[PDB]
Amino acid sequence: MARYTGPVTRKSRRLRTDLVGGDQAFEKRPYPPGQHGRARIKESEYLLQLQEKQKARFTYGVMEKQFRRYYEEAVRQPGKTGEELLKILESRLDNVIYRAGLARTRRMARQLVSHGHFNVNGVHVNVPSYRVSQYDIVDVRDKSLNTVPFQIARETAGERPIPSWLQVVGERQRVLIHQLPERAQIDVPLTEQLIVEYYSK
Amino acid sequence: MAVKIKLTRLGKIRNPQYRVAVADARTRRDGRAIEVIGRYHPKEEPSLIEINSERAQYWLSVGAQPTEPVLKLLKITGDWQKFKG
Amino acid sequence: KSQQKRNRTNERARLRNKAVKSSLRTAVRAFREAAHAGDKAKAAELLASTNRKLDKAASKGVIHKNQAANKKSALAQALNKL
RNA sequence: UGGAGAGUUUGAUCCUGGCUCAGGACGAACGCUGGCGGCGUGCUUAACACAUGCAAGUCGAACGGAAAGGUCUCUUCGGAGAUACUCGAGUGGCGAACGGGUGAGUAACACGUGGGUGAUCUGCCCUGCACUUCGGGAUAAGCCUGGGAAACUGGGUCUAAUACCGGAUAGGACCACGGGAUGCAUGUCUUGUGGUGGAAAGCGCUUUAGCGGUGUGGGAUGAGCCCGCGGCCUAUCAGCUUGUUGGUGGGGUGACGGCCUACCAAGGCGACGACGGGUAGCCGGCCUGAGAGGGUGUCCGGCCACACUGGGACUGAGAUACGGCCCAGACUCCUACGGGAGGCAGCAGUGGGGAAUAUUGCACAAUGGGCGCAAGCCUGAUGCAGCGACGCCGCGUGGGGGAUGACGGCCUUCGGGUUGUAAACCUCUUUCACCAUCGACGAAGGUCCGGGUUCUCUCGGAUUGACGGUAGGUGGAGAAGAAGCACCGGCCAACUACGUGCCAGCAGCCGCGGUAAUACGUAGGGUGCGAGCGUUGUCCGGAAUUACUGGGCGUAAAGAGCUCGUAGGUGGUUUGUCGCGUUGUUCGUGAAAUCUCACGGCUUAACUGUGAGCGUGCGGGCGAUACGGGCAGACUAGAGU
Repeated sequence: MARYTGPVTRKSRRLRTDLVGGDQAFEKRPYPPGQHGRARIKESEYLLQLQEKQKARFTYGVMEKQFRRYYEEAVRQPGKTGEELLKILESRLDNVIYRAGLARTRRMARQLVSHGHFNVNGVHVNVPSYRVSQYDIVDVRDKSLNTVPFQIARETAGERPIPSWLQVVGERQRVLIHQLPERAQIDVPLTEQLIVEYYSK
Repeated sequence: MAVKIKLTRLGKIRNPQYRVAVADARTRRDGRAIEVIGRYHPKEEPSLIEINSERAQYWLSVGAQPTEPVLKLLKITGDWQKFKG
Repeated sequence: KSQQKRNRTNERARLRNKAVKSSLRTAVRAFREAAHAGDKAKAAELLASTNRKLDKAASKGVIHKNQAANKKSALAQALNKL
């Protein structure tokens, strides 16, 4: 029920891809996760699908117990369950901020949000997982001025193209969601069906 | 054993609401109300009233006896006064 | 506990009630005896006292009047028979 | 917009068919560790016994009355005058039968669902009507007084009343006769005839603002009675039944009723499971499952029963009634030993039991209930708090830079790799902990003010928020201050070595270890989850291995040794019929909460809230009649002669 809080290379290499990166584009290393990772490995649907689930887990930084809640919701909803999962995950506050490029890393984005640097329409929120709907405008905390990661972050906002379903003012960074967060239509770096099937077995 | 109108505390601990209902005095706070006629909240709007104000005249015509706060709600709606008029 | 008044007053109530009831049944016995002997006129007088006794008690709350109805109606019919 | 499988018999294969595992759930115990909040739950075992304190008291606007405080007066100056606000105690009135708890017993009376309830009741509420009068006597209290250790009690004095009692001064209504309108649903409305009763009161006060009081009409509520259908196992229980079965009459009952009861008749149930045994509170619902179904029915909510055990009854509108009596019985206790008292399966608490389940917590603010004109009083229910990661939801336990390929470890073909840019180091931020500080919503009521005669509706102020410095809010300090647990041969993500050497020891199934263990012990590495993680136990599924959906019986276990024939099942062509079944429609029903969906609110979530849906289902009413079914009837091939 809490943050991973550890090195990224252990999972990006385990899943054989740089999930995020950070300041470095990628470690510029091979594909052996650890000690004996250089040896070939036999595959399974369980191994494979599991790895994909982990890719979402660490891409967004959410633990399993909550993920299954989102899964339940997606199953409840009509439409392709995987697509529903991604959209639900896109309503996450930390996700839209990260996609707005207002922090070096996603971890940095979540820390700022978790400490209230980015409030909402009228509340000093501190929830990474808050579901952000249409017209759910982010209010940049007034106390967050005269610090680094909003001015310098604004100056470096170009690193994360603004999702097409929303518009960030920049001048006020009023992350205004216009349409539903159809990330399924944009920048999906992993599978969804394998995960959907995985939680059925 | 006479029919009265009580305010039933329902919901979560510190932000409950009151279901408005006709009930015999010999029932528990959350019994099988004869019929529920609206609701009330003590928070948000000052004395938030959400009353149908349709059957109150009937049940009062039968002789239902409301309690103190119920009288206040009826007066705010004017149903007590309009009924008695 | 300090509610023995409930008991004491129950004693008074039941005492007077059953005393009354015994007196009623006594009168009934006399009426039925009048039916057996055939003294209809006497039975009528006793029926009048019964009317001024039975319902009198019922008005004092001894019964819910159903017993008065069964007794007076049935026995009046019994008297109509004899 | 809703279902996955694998391993596992043989030298090998394929079938059949058993075991096990992989998931989820739990009113959860245990292990290791352990930060916080929010939301919820917390004897599942001995319906075993129990200390403590507390759980139902109220009304002076019913009366008598003055044992207190206080008042006023008196006045001994430390005693009086009930004068009285008040009021011990007391009579009378309400309730005390609700509320709270538990689920032993109960096998269907109950429960659920749905119908009936025409001779079923229904005080306190609303409402129309009428009454709303005349009287007596006693008595508790009090005083004197007896008894006993006490418990507790006798006698004598003394007193009123919305108490008791007797007069009608209602005649709706009760009874009978007769009649009228109108029933088959064992009959409702209404008139006359004869009989025929009942209360009620008076009150204090705002000194008449108010409180009232009686019989009725009908409402409304709640309850009772009966009934269809449905909801465990057992046939290694098949004969059960004279109060049983039926009637007459009578009583009794709120009431029909062998409920009771005199007489008479001889029936009644039953293999479309009698009698009996075992097991069990039932349901909305909880969990599982794709669902059909299964399991379960713990919290919450409704219903039913029980209250040391058993029995019976009163009062009463209404009792099995925890805090009421009486008897019996058990078990504790007291005693002057004579004789008496008690019942936590109510809150908390103790002991016992057991693997195990909480504070002798604060208060009645709101809510809830009762009395009272009201103020006010009570309220261990509800409302708040405390303990356990006891369980759900949610956030942290830092980010950026960061190959030194640090130290170090392990392995090494010992050149090297890996741990690992992770750490160290530079830098920025601080949710939450800590400190300081402001301090809510939840709140309306009560007093008072003004408007308001009384009412009404309202101004302002006061007070009242227990939980409360509450939370929330503001500021400060600095990465400071907070990560562990299980597993790692396969099944099944998850390994290299050391040590070890059929021993020790591991294991859910196959199984490993007989000196080179990827299965044991250790290090290291990795995986999974994460202040939780693992184990055990239990239910479901997976299991189409009880198979309606949805399985089999040539040899896989299974076709009675064969035939007959009863109940039961089933039954050709067909006219017309009934429309029972079924279908369609409509009304009611199917409570709420819970569940689905959609909105909305607690900073999100959980949660709560709104609404719709769901509520698969019954009765009533409405159309058709296909098919089935029944009746009436026909033909003929079926079958038979």
